[PDB]
Amino acid sequence: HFKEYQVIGRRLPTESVPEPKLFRMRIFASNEVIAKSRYWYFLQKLHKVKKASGEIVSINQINEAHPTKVKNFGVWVRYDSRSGTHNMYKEIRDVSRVAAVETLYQDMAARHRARFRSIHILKVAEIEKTADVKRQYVKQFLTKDLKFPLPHRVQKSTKTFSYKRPSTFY
Amino acid sequence: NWRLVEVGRVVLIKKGQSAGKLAAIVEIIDQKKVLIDGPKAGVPRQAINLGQVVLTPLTFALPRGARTATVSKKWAAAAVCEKWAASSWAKKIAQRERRAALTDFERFQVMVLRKQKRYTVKKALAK
Amino acid sequence: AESHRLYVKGKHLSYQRSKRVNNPNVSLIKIEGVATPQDAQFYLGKRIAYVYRASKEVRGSKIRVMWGKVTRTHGNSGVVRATFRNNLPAKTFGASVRIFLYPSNI
Amino acid sequence: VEPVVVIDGKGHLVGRLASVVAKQLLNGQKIVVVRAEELNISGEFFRNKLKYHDFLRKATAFNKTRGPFHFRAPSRIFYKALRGMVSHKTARGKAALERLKVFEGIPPPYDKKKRVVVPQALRVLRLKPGRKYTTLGKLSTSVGWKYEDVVAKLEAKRKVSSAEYYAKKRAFTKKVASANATAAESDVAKQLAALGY
Amino acid sequence: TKVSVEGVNVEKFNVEYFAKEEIKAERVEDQKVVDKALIAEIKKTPLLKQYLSASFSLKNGDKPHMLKF
RNA sequence: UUCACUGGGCCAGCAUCAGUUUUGGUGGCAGGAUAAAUCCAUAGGAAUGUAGCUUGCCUCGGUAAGUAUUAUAGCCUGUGGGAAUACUGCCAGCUGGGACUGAGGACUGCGACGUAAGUCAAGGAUGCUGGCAUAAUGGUUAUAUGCCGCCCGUCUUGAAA
RNA sequence: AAGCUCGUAUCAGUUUUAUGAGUAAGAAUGAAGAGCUUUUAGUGGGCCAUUUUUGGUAAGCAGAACUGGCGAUGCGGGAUGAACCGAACGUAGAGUUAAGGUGCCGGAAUACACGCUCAUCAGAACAAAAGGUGUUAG
RNA sequence: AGCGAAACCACAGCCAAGGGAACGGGCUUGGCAGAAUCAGCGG
RNA sequence: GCGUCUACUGAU
RNA sequence: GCUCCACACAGAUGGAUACGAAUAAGGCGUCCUUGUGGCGUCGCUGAACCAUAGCAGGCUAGCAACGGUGCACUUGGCGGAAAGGCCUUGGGUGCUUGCUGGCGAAUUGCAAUGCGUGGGGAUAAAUCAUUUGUAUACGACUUAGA
Repeated sequence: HFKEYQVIGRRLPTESVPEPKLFRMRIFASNEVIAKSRYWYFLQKLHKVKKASGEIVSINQINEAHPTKVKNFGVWVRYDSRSGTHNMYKEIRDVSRVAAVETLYQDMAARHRARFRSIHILKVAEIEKTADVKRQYVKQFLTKDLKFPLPHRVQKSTKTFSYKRPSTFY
Repeated sequence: NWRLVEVGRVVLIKKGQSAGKLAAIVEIIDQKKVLIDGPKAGVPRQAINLGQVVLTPLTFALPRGARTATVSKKWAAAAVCEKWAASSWAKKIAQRERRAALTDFERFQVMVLRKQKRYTVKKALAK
Repeated sequence: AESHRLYVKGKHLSYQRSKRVNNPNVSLIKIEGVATPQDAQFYLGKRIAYVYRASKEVRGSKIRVMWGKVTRTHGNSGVVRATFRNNLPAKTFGASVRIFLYPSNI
Repeated sequence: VEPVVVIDGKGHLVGRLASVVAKQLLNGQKIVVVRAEELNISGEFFRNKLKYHDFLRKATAFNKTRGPFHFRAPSRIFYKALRGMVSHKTARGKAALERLKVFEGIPPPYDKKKRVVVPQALRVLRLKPGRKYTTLGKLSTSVGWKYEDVVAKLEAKRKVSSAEYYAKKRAFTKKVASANATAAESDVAKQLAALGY
Repeated sequence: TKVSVEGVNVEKFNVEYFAKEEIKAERVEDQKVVDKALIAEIKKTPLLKQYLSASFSLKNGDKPHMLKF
């Protein structure tokens, strides 16, 4: 499962310059090792400090204050494909940031065939008010007292035979 | 005429640790995932996919985004638990559970009672 | 009176094998009602039996019996590995086999 | 558990039904498919018809009759598809295949016997709503099956000669249902209810 | 199902009680005494005598891994 | 010759043992924002605007526009109170089940229990029992079952031919 | 193969450092089986891939520096195979893997979640610059 | 009617595709079709 | 579409 | 096959347990308003229904019963797709665990599951044989004769 880890950067302090630039950033990854690897990869491109000269000080997890509150997360993404890299922006309705980023990755794999290697997370923020959701398919769920059915339900059974031929009513 | 997902809709969990426990929908996240709360049933507040949960034919009033306390208050006021017992769902579940728990002696008593009932029905037929 | 069957009835699918090589020393048996490996855990260690009508009347009764024991679960479909002191002739693929309740542990 | 299993052709998916039946057939279970003329196949009717005339061009060069045979019967064509799902070249495969019988419609005495369906092979449970599908009825006729008319004609008689039986059974069950309803509430009857019966 | 056993002595049925080398009379008397002692306990629960006299057998569709004992 | 005890070899079941291995139940611990949740209180904000009220209207005197921030529902933000719980890791923790091995051969040693006496799962299976001489059991031969298997040696072979 | 003093720092397809446009370690790691004299059978070949190339034309290509497998190399898998992946080998009992797989022939879940596509033969080394009032998202 | 050889013979044959120099005939995937048995397109 | 040692062609 | 003589012996373990038919709809009852109707209700898997008690399932007595059912006849229809089964009508013949009793289970000792042949008497005919041509290189085939 995905997770959020916070990492900082204080590339080894040269003489008379302790704690340089306090390079703080947030990383989304499953385990700590992957989080550190992605942090190093991002640092190697955002600036010119190499991993050999760098040093990880501390890694702390950041959960969600209200993991039971539905939010319309705004997602800014920079990724690359067979063509040159280009920024992208998307909005996802999810309870938690980790779930939102997981669905973002799944959608990117679905439509854009992208993966963790080619996906870079720019920033994630919550939409504080309605009508700010540009994407129509996300604003759709924000209507007053939205109610819809689920026609043609699917079902599974352990037995390989049935004498009823049940209907898909739902 | 179909069961519609909506705030205050009572649902039954089909799989997972909370299987067989009732829950109420708090807010729909998307077509595939919805938020449910079942504090009376003991299932912790968590999101679940519609595939793992089957919608029951009962409903009760509930404001959107209701917290655990408000959800419990509405559950108590609506007495949806009492409605569930009178529904065929609860009767079928209880019948299935009781049969699996019958011991050998109880099973033999069941057979004897069934034989007596069959004899009485046959006597009370073709009169 | 009406029914005397105490043994659980199952089917012998085939020996453990692979794309090319096959191992006749490990038989796979299907048990009615077993849907998942968890249920198959109860049937492990039970005495397996096979019954077939022979031709020669060795001891008056033409029926002959072969014995075996369950060893472990096999696959998510509830299949269970089986072993016999005398390996089956491989001609019983799809035949019916008897699984006794003993030795009981409940 | 059932010594013989009768699978209703109507609503079934030919590809899924054959695959599941093959494994059960190979395990000593006897299966008798019925209503073979109503099997459904996914895809557009023209699409299904396209991959039926393709193999006429490759039957055989030296002698056309010494090669694949163009079979048009709905019962056998379904069996032919199932034939490729089993090791028919081996002795065990031949014996297992003999267990499977396929007939158009429901010939006797299977008419008076119960039939089952395969939930994991129903076309109505796997095909998305609105998608085109092939009924295999006109397809068989379009490739030379001249018995569709007779099948349709005599299927109605079976349904007519069976609807009244269900009505009679339902009328008979009403007396049993009333007897059970009035027989309830007794001391013996209530004991069964407490014990889950 | 558990019937009372404190009312019937079983200390006599030791390992040496069984031996070989046309029915011994003392064994018959002991069996009769045990049966007559246990009949009093059996008579308490209705249908218990018939339940014991009935041979157990499995029915179609039974699931021993699900049956509760 | 009166007797009483006892008896070779085949493989197995049972109870407990040592090694390997597989899969359950359960208890006690340390960390995260001293988990985040959830719950209670507190000061504020909002509508996908709760009730009340106003404005016109048909299917009825209520239907969509307002004031309106809790009212004849509730939501969110920050703060304080308090526990709980997922995850990770630990227990030289407890307790079952499934499968194979029985290998060494009278004490010399390392260890535990016990006041001592002695005992033990402590450098490899102990004990009870089953079945048998028209035996128990085993081998051979011709088919059958599932799979595998291209005909031998050489020679130029990069090798294959 | 036989004999010697040896047992080690003899050394090492390894690595680092005061010090190059390896020197030394009272260095890191590992093998206790290292040298000297006398000679004993067999050996003058290539193929596949790579770091280099001599340059790219539709296309000839020979010459040639380097490292891995075959050569002499089983076995599992790619259903089918020299150029592929794991793995190199005493006969055996017990359990877990790799490649490769889990609808059937085939021993293994028609597992869970996201959407994508109806192909008039979709899907399981080249024409790839364009067209679609085809579709899913920016 | 009766007598009576020789050449040749590891064994030999129902086909489509893959099988690298392609030899497919014994490797794999599919489809065929009768113990025994005259007679040949101008192969 | 018609214009312009595998195999049996007759057999048991 | 009528008959004599004479010899030989691919996997049963309770029940394949019958309406049509959509899957953006479908059954049961109520209720005639008999219409594309109102009402309650069913599914959400067969985890169901029937059946199942008695030495491999006995002997015997009583009550309720007159119901259930194995057995051959019997009034008859349906079933022609591979018809090959359904019953009802009537008694008779057993049981009835629906209920209440008496007789016995041992030693088997702690499990090793516990219909065709080779020889006749009578009937059926087809090749052999002849003939024939309507067939015909040669097989084969088609006509006719106690």
